[PDB]
Amino acid sequence: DPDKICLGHHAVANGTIVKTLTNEQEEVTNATETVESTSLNRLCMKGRNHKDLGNCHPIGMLIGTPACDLHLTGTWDTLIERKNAIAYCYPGATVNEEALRQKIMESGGISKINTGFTYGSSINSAGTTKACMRNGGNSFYAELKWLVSKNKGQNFPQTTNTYRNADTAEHLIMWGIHHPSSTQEKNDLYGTQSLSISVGSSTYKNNFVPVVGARPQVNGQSGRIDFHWTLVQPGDKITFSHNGGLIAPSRVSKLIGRGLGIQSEAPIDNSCESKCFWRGGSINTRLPFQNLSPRTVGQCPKYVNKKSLMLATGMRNVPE
Amino acid sequence: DPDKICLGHHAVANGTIVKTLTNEQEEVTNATETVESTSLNRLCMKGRNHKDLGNCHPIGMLIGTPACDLHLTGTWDTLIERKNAIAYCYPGATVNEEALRQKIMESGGISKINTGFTYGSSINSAGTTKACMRNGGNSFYAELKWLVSKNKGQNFPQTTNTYRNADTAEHLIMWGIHHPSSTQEKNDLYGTQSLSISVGSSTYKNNFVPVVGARPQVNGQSGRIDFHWTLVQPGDKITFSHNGGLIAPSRVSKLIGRGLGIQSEAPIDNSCESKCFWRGGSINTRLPFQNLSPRTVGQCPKYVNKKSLMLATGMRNVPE
Amino acid sequence: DPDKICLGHHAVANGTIVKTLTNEQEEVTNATETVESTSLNRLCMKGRNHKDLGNCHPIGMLIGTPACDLHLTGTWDTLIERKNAIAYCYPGATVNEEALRQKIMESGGISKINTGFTYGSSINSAGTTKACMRNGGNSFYAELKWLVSKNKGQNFPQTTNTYRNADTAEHLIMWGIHHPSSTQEKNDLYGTQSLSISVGSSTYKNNFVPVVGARPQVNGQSGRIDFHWTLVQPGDKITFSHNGGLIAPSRVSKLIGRGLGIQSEAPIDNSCESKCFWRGGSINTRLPFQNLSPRTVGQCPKYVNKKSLMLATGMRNVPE
Amino acid sequence: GLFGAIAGFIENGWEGMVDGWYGFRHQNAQGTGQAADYKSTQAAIDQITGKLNRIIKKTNTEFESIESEFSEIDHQIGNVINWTKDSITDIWTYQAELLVAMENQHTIDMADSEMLNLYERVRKQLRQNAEEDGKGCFEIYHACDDSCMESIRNNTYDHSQYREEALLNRLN
Amino acid sequence: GLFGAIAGFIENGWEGMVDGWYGFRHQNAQGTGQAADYKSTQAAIDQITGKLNRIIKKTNTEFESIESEFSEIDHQIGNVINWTKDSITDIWTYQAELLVAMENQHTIDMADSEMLNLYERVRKQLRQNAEEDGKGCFEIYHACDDSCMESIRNNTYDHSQYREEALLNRLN
Amino acid sequence: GLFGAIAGFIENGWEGMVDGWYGFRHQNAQGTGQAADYKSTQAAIDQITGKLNRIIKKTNTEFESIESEFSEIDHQIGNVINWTKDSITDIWTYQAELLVAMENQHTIDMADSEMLNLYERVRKQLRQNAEEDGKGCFEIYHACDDSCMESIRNNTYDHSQYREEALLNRLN
Ligand SMILES: CC(=O)N[C@@H]1[C@@H](O)[C@H](O[C@@H]2O[C@H](CO[C@]3(C(=O)O)C[C@H](O)[C@@H](NC(C)=O)[C@H]([C@H](O)[C@H](O)CO)O3)[C@H](O)[C@H](O)[C@H]2O)[C@@H](CO)O[C@H]1O
Ligand SMILES: CC(=O)N[C@@H]1[C@@H](O)[C@H](O[C@@H]2O[C@H](CO[C@]3(C(=O)O)C[C@H](O)[C@@H](NC(C)=O)[C@H]([C@H](O)[C@H](O)CO)O3)[C@H](O)[C@H](O)[C@H]2O)[C@@H](CO)O[C@H]1O
Ligand SMILES: *[C@@H]1O[C@H](CO)[C@@H](O[C@@H]2O[C@H](CO)[C@@H](O)[C@H](O)[C@H]2NC(C)=O)[C@H](O)[C@H]1NC(C)=O
Ligand SMILES: CC(=O)N[C@H]1[C@H]([C@H](O)[C@H](O)CO)O[C@@](O)(C(=O)O)C[C@@H]1O
Ligand SMILES: *[C@@H]1O[C@H](CO)[C@@H](O)[C@H](O)[C@H]1NC(C)=O
Ligand SMILES: *[C@@H]1O[C@H](CO)[C@@H](O)[C@H](O)[C@H]1NC(C)=O
Ligand SMILES: [Ca+2]
Ligand SMILES: [Ca+2]
Repeated sequence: DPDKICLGHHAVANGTIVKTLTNEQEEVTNATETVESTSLNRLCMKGRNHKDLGNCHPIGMLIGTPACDLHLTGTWDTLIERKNAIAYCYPGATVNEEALRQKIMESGGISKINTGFTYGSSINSAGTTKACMRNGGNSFYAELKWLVSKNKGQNFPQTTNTYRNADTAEHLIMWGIHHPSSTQEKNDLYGTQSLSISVGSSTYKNNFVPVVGARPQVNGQSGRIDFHWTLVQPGDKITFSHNGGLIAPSRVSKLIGRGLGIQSEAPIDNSCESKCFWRGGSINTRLPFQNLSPRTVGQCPKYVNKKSLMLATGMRNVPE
Repeated sequence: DPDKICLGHHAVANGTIVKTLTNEQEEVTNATETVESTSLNRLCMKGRNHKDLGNCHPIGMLIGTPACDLHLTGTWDTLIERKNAIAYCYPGATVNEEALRQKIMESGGISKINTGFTYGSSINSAGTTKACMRNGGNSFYAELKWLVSKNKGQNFPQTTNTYRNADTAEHLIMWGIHHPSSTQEKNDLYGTQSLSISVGSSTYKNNFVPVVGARPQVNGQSGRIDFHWTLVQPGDKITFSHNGGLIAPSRVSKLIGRGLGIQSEAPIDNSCESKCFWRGGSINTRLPFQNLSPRTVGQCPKYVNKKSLMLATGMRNVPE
Repeated sequence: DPDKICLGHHAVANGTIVKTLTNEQEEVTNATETVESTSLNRLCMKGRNHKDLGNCHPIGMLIGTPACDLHLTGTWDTLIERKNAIAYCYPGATVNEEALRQKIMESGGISKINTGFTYGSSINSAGTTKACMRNGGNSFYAELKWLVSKNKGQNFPQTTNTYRNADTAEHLIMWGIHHPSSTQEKNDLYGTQSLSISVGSSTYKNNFVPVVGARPQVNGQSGRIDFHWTLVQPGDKITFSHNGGLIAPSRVSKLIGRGLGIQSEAPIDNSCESKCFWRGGSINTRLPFQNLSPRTVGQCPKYVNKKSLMLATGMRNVPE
Repeated sequence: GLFGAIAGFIENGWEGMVDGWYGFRHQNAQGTGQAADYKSTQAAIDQITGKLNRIIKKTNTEFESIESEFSEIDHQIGNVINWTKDSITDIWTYQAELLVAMENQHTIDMADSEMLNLYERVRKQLRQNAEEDGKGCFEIYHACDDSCMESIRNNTYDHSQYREEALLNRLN
Repeated sequence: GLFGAIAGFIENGWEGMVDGWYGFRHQNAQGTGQAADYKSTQAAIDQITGKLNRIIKKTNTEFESIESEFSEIDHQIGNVINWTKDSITDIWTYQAELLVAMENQHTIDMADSEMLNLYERVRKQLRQNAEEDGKGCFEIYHACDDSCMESIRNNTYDHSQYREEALLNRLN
Repeated sequence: GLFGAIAGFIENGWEGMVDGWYGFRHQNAQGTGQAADYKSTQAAIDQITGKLNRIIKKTNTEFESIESEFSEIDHQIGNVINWTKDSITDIWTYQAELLVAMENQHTIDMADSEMLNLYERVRKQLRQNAEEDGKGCFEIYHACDDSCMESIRNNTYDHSQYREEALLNRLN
């Protein structure tokens, strides 16, 4: 008999489950994901003045390893290190290796400055090795010189070299100490005298004694060249007192500004953009969370221990 | 025809915008700020037994630099360190410098205890320098003695000094190792012999060899005095075996209780109170957040990356 | 005159106070605690292949202190260290002590491998001490050898010993350096010549100088034996060049898998299970928070600065 | 409260009602009665169970020792650890205080809502045969025996049966 | 739910209604009809858009590497880093689980509220000319043609024009 | 909003009403009047006070310096500290943005609820002696003088006194 006007709301055949404060299994009309599971196995480098070191290890660009010849200077906002990158052609280690690497990867370029260092007639500065090949023939680190006596067996002269920082910014100086494989080898290069290398600045001081002893061969060399480094403040000088066994710097390095340091194995794509990176590649999502890796760099979604978190975008689904 | 009664709510002409879960631009009748933007460029030190070190560096109070003569002892609940504060008149560094400074700034006072150390007639304990001037004339660190041979060039005697902690609380002992600028300088002060400084307690053990090598002048001195320190437990002894190059302690230090350590450039105001401080001054807000600095000390509002967060204190404003 | 049907809700005489967004003192019908205050002063070790070191310090199981004889090898998923545990019978310290201890407590077992080292007829390798008593008589660390010549005071020969890792996993090698109390005792063991210990592998290299100096007695000995350690990679050798003062390993150690490291004073109970532990014992709660200690290990409720947080499990209580 | 039912137009709760959270009391010629509502009681309890399931939980993350109980840690790294742990504890203390306060506000208002929803379900059943007391009761303008009252509780009461009687009694 | 409209006195939703979230079905002499309500639909969608704008976002904070991928870190600082990262991840996992749960509860209850507010707007329009069905329908006690029904949907229905007819039909 | 009262069926607020948050306007033969409701105003203010007490607070945790202002820190520990501080700040920024957004949503909806609860209290008082306007007003179907209006505001109005007059005026 009486006319009816009814009120109601939509529904859908295929509803979605979401979690609420009170219910683990709540069916709603629509939902969207908040946690990214998908990765891109590429380094999205569009709008980035990037530098792919490839075979070159970051420490290598300061000492000038053959592998790092293309990467001795320049400016970048992003620097990419690869797996099993070569730092030392001739076998050796760097004191505070990790501290130095982290410092380079933080940087946004490298400038080189000539030390000016000159040597007497008795000193040969062009000492090379078969471990560091360049242009097919024997060579050495491009930013250092191997100092040896010209006359086999002759005692190395007590020389003193001093670098002054004329610049307004701090400069990174690296040097090496050669450790001979035998007593005979030591005597032919630096003479019969006991060796002492003293380094001195306003902020740094240290003595180095070349250790001489038989050891297993690495890259066909029983000898070791261990690297050391320090910062030289503006207007300050650093003095090297040595009687043989010092690997002296031809050039010092200056790190310029700030940049993003990426350790990854993924290929470069200059077509896509990204602000978030990890070992496995890039993360381009607008989503607020991700479950790919807790090790990420740049502006990144926060890592969560969740496969999925579904955010309701519609009312309860109540079907007929 | 009919009498009516209408129900309603207040409104205001000039409403305030706030953010809700669903709306970025929501107008309400009133709101209050939750993020503090305003700073006081002063150190509010009312109800605080404070100590302004000024020119004196905290490490300087332990070794007794000229600048720290007023600050060699005392009690405080708050300790204020300034920029370019002087620790070392004679050039040098302290091993675990930052660890020691943090320890002093945590403390609420320093007491001094005489070590009692005596030396032979062949040792001169009154060795001074032009780098540490006091009362117009050459002098040294007030809590240490520079030990040198009385007859120039003569070998320094193999002396042994032992400090025992008679107290019920741990004592902080500091000593220095002199590093000469040349072989000539070394021989005149400590003699031709090879130098060894051995330090030994129940909980600490170390050998020190004076490094001798040419280096730049700092405060007109090519020589370096590097400081070392350790804690000596109650009832325990620490023994110095040295044949020259040791800078021996006249007094040891005892850190008393707990205090708040502030690094700031801001002037002191004894009229206002505060529990939160930073480089730029104090923060007196009742508000739960602040965007002045992430580097703060005391009971502090949490740092947020937000200019403003307005908290609604009234209903939606719907005006006429 | 007209019949009535009334609607209503339950209540209780004794209600519970809870905090809401708007009210500090809100009475509700029921509530449950979310913060655990109760502790169990026992280590719940049911379903755990545990190892209680008791008197034995974890470093002691690598060098084989008398106290650690039962604990020289084995496998575990949980390892328990106690207070004042004996690391060394003979007075001394380990370089990177804390790094090594943390590494052992992380492990889930230790295997031992013979170094195989043999010595000439002129050397006696059965040299013992009174500091390390075993079977009623004088003895030494079970995994190291102290050997001396038949002539006391004779100069120690410049010997070279090499351990090779035949295994497919990395091995942890420990050795000790003796530091005599006086010049007399430095001469009697290793002779008048200056003592130098060189260690060399592909990945490790270091020189050590025996320090000789007077120091307090610990366990009735002024002499010190400091332990040093390094990892030896599979297929690699480690070479010890020494002229006396080196305490050589009979066996090297191999850490197996992963385990939970607990530092506690509490007794063991094998009847109860737990995944959360602290100094004072275990925490078996289903609750999400705890206020017992911020230092906990395992899968743990999060530490909060709250006596109690009551979670309403019922409506407002409105009594009659 | 948000919905006005509990600590609102209903003046107080019933200590007498021990077999449910929400329910009915009736008076008619034949005498008095009390009965709990199951559907609305179970709705409230199920929602609170759900909260307890989500909140009474720890993470399955395995944490190792970084501080030593029985030895000195380096003073610098010790201060870093202390600053980090105190910062994490301040966050968890805040999250815990906020979680429980927010959930308590919701639990209270949810329970209020279930009371109101029952009252509205009954109001609409009785249609023109009853009037609102103002205190959570309905004055029914007809003879409603215990079988009639049971029909209201069981949502089977047909208004059309008593409409003519009720409208006469109401208009008077 | 909180407001009782959806999964409440309205027994189920309409798969038929694809042009809006909320709307009307009517039956009169003239036959049947269906129409979506725009104002109430857009109110719900606008509120959900607002949530997505706030939640689908990352911080603009630049983070650097502190662990090395291709080399061993000091074991002590490595353990400190591992403890910190695991603690931060536990917090963010908790915040993410709580954010979405809390927002889901609100979205559902907000949508329920919009349904109820439409039903109340119509109830007050019809005044004494209609009675509540109990299932979200209004029995109208007069001839309501397609022009009359459209006036109810468009909030232009004047009760005074049909009042005399309606009150007679209701009192019978 | 959630409860439909404010920015809902009540078209706008009253800038005129400065002595309270919620209140009444009446019109009768005797003229016009305005009065604030204390109980409902104080209920809203008390709930907002409670929020400010909980939110306007800092932790009583004492923090020490871990970065030096006036000297270089070890590069490795410096990077760890920087990463930790940035991570903690991202959390606190998120919590602060969420706290205030969530509390603002609640404050608005709470104030809406107090308006609705006052309207429902009055509706139930007037019983059958009045009808809902639709815009938050009640058309009273009897002579209601200033003493009668004051009785409605003071929750002392007895419906039975005016019932017979009112039901006659309503039915006509
Ligand atoms: C120029 C001349 O013939 N004689 C004096 C010079 O010594 C001096 O020039 C500087 O001398 C420096 C060393 O001087 C001291 C010092 O630090 O002040 C003098 C101290 O008495 C001596 N003290 C002790 C306990 O040994 C101290 C110490 O040997 C060194 O600091 C150790 O490193 O040396 C230094 O050689 C400079 O190179 C030189 O400029 C001038 C300066 O006024 O005065 C002359 O009287
Ligand atoms: C008094 C005397 O001249 N000789 C005997 C003393 O040795 C002994 O007094 C104690 O001597 C201790 C050091 O002696 C040893 C030891 O630890 O027992 C002797 C060991 O042969 C020697 N072993 C090895 C492998 O090197 C060992 C070792 O060199 C040192 O421990 C290194 O520091 O030293 C110690 O100094 C005590 O403080 C001292 O009292 C007495 C009483 O037993 O008997 C004397 O005949
Ligand atoms: C810090 O955490 C990571 C993972 O929890 C540890 O790295 C792993 O070590 C094991 C055994 O060497 C490897 O099999 C895994 O593949 C590693 N996983 C990752 C993701 O790196 C690391 O050792 C921990 N660091 C410390 C010092 O405990
Ligand atoms: C400057 C110099 O002398 N270089 C020579 C070195 C060194 O003499 C010592 O061997 C130290 O390694 O030896 C080589 O065999 C080598 O390493 O490749 C040949 C090389 O020409
Ligand atoms: C830490 O951050 C501050 C501010 O961004 C910067 O000045 C400093 O160089 C950083 N420290 C390191 C070691 O990266
Ligand atoms: C409330 O208003 C009435 C109506 O005039 C007045 O007479 C009475 O005194 C007031 N009631 C109370 C309890 O104050
Ligand atoms: Ca501290
Ligand atoms: Ca940095």
